[PDB]
Amino acid sequence: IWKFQRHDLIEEYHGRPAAPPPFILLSHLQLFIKRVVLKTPAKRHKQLKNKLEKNEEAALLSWEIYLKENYLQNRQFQQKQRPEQKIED
Amino acid sequence: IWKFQRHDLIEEYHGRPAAPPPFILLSHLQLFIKRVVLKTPAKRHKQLKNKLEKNEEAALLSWEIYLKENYLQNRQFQQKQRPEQKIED
Repeated sequence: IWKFQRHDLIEEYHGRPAAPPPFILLSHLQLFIKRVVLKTPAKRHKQLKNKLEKNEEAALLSWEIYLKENYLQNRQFQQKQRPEQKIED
Repeated sequence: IWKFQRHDLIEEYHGRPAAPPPFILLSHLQLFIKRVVLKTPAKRHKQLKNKLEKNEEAALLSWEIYLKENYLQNRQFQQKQRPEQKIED
């Protein structure tokens, strides 16, 4: 639960500028003077959310399918090593 | 034990009128003036004790036998799935 709760602190504290709370009041206005120039919420997406290039995605997804079939042969072998399967055998 | 003890509080507190203990003294006499008119203890049975109509009882007991044979085939199957039966097999 604390492992699950641990992410909720970091999403608050990452996507937030490094100003101290005496200096966080300036950044409260920094996004308002921006909307005297801007008009649409299209500033930035400082989320985790890592988009990938096309030639790297197939450079990862080919690697992961190869690791899936390596895993699936283990559970298929670990099922055969369970002795209650062998009595059924 | 507390699950078993839990019913003994409710049988006391259900079959008893809703008068507060300043007003429970009136209901102490309400059943006595009744026996200046009545003579036999045949007032009411405010117990759990739900009697059923005849066409609803067969509307329940046909449903329960069907659920019994559904249960009995499970334990007969769960006995066969126990591995110590399979070594006897």
